[PDB]
Amino acid sequence: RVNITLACTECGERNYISKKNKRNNPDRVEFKKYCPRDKKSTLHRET
Amino acid sequence: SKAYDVSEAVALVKKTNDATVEVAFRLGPRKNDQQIRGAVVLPNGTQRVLVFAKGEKAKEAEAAGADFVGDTDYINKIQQGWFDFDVIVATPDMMGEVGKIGRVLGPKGLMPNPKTGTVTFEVEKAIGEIKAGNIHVPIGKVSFEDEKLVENFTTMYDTILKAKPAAAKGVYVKNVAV
Amino acid sequence: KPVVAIVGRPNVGKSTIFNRIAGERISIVEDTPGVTRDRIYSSAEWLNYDFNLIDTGGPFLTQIRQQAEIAMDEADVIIFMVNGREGVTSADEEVAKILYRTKKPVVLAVNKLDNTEMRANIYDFYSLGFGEPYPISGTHGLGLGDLLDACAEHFKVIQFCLIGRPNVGKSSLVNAMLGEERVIVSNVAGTTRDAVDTAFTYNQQEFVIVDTAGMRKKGKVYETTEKYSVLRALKAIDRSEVVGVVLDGIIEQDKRIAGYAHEAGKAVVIIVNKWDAVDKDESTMKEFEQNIREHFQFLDYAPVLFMSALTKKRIHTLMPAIIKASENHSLRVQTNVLNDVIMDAVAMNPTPSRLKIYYATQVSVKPPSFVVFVNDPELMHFSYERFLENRIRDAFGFEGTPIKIFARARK
RNA sequence: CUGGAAGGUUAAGAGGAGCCGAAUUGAAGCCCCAGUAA
RNA sequence: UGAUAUUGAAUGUUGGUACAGCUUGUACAGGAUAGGUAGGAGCCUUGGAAACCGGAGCGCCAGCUUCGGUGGAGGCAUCGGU
RNA sequence: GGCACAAGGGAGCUUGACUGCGAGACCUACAAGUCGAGCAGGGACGAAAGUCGGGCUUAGUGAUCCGGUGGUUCCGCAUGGA
Ligand SMILES: Nc1nc2c(ncn2[C@@H]2O[C@H](COP(=O)(O)OP(=O)(O)NP(=O)(O)O)[C@@H](O)[C@H]2O)c(=O)[nH]1
Ligand SMILES: Nc1nc2c(ncn2[C@@H]2O[C@H](COP(=O)(O)OP(=O)(O)NP(=O)(O)O)[C@@H](O)[C@H]2O)c(=O)[nH]1
Repeated sequence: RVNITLACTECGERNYISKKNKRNNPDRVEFKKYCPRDKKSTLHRET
Repeated sequence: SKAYDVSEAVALVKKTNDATVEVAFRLGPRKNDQQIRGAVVLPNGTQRVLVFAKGEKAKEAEAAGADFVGDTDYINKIQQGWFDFDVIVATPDMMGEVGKIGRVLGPKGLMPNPKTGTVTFEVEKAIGEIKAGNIHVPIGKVSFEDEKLVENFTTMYDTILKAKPAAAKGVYVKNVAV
Repeated sequence: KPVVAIVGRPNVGKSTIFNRIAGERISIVEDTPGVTRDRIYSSAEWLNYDFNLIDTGGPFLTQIRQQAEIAMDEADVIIFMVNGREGVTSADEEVAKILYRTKKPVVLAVNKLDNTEMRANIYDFYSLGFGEPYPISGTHGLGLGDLLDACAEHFKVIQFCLIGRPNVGKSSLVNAMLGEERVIVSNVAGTTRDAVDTAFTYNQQEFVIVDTAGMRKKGKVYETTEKYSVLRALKAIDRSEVVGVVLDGIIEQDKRIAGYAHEAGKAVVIIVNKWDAVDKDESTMKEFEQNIREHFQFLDYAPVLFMSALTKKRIHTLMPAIIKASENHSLRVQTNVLNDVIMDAVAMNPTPSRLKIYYATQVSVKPPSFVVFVNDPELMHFSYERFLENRIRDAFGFEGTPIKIFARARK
């Protein structure tokens, strides 16, 4: 398992930091939650 | 061998011909931080300026003198064709979108960039004023009189010097070639 | 595996990016002159993809630039960094000239944009005629996702170190070993800046050699955090188990340099260089052999080796010497046999108010280490501890490696 | 330890064809010379 | 243990600076196959301007840059865009 | 310490596994340190109200003087900027 940071798409900054397994999920996942700066929930992707 | 004067060279570039009198000026990269590149409206002074106005700014762009504005996107008409004419300016909203299209403006010298005062909200005032460390500047014609190029070179030199670059230390002047 | 390389001009966040990709070995300062001076390797991870990374540099400038060209060709894709705050400079096109004739894929990057408002001003960067620029930031992890994908699109054991003081020939030593031009050699002191990795195979056995650019006196290090490079040497020592020491054919700092290695519980080997420089005739080696023995006595297990980099003599013997030190540093013994001899030592020296010996056993095998079960932990004498040390180092080899000894109480 | 290059090896390889390895290059070390015995 | 002032005079050996003058960048075009700044406001002329034959630098070892008398008021044609 | 009403399974995507914020237990030496009331902003199969997680405490050494890099409607020593 490794540590991962999530990046905002609309606003464009790191908001959430977490962990995932390389083998089970070898690809980049689309997580959807709140971006506080935008005052509105936006899609997130990891870098 | 002799460095002529400004009052002699304007009357003499009459005799170096309807041609255009232009000025080279060697600047004094190390100093790229305080480089000297720019544009200013001219005193003693045909272009075809096409604009990329967005929203309400097209409504004041069609009365100032511009030839073609657009249907809010004609870069697809720019793709596979597009004999560009004179000057491309834009507005600070669609500049990023036009820019993400590629170097159809890179090696052609018309890419909108707000360092030059050409990408702004005042498109009506922008149409009306445009119509190795070196700057080129067209100050005028052969057929202008002797008192026109003196103010033209004076205005351009005061613009250069008004802009006394930071790191002013060391000589700023190297050469004027009229 | 795929190889990636980054090139550019002084002050473009390259070493910085490379570190942000993985690790912090790359040295980072703020000034024009201080840049990574040579190639360095590493490993990366981006999805199933797992390519590496080659870092380059911007007095002597021809060599490093040439080294960069070496990287240029043997690479798979090209990373071309450039600054965003100050637009386009002369050096940008200067390097662009060779990039144009470089029949390799190119991915451009723009740094120094760490805020949304600064994300603009990319249209100007359309001169190269290359593809789409993708902004990145060093202080923050911005815009890296687009860059990596841009790269992934075209994308399809022991270790020993050598140390010394600056201006001795340590860089010349290595390159010659591989027989390959790998690191820069100059006649000025402290030419190398930071540690460089080098992996190679010898006799069906792979090895990893490392440089540490030499070290000056500890009061002599007053520079723009050039200790920041000195620490990299320290980390390198921790990374590998075997250290070779290189002296030129004696100064007390060389003893001080050997100070860190001995306490580190890492095998250490003595090497000399430039033997051609001095007189070389009958029985010459003895003078140095006892001088180093007389000077260096807190270490004894270190074998003495002789080589001269320039004429390349006896260099073959160096490698094997390293292998022998290895298992010695990783060796356990049967506890029965060890305790079998502990008494003989005490029989011959029945003068330890008196200490008593009951048991001793090997615990730490990573570095030869053991523990003795005695009656009074205070009653001992360091000379007696030095006595039991030699006896054991004479019963078996344990040569070329240090030994740590512990004395627990009866409990 | 000392020269003088001859006798080849070139050494892990650097390279690789067919199928793990062709050819082809490749320092030392082996006197392959004795003097030397420290 | 290296710099610098005492420390001065002439030889040659060179250097480094600047100042002129001359010459240099062959490339995937364009009579070949050349670095950052205008599409002309042609030259008649001249080791050949067609062919024509020296000279380096050379060569990108291709094929050029001009010093350039035969043909020569003929010639490429400012002129266009592998 | 659970008896399925907390170890099956379409959708509900999905680590609100969040941004604001707070009454009591502690140890009650306190600092500190910990664990769980109560609420605007849509942010959910959601429809009746259920959401700050992997259902015993067991961690990423101390998360810090760890800032040197960065947004500043805050100051700026006579007035502008730095
Ligand atoms: N403001 C800002 N500064 C940055 C950013 N990235 C790097 N820097 C600064 O730029 C400095 C130069 O980077 P560094 O990696 O040291 O460059 P280098 O080692 O000389 N290699 P190279 O010059 O080729 O990039 C860094 O020390 C850092 O202070 C960034 O995104 N923003
Ligand atoms: N005569 C002789 N010179 C040598 C020998 N080995 C190296 N040299 C020379 O001594 C100098 C030292 O070069 P270098 O390898 O950079 O030594 P270093 O500075 O200690 N290594 P680093 O650059 O990493 O600090 C070079 O001029 C090199 O040619 C040798 O065995 N004999």
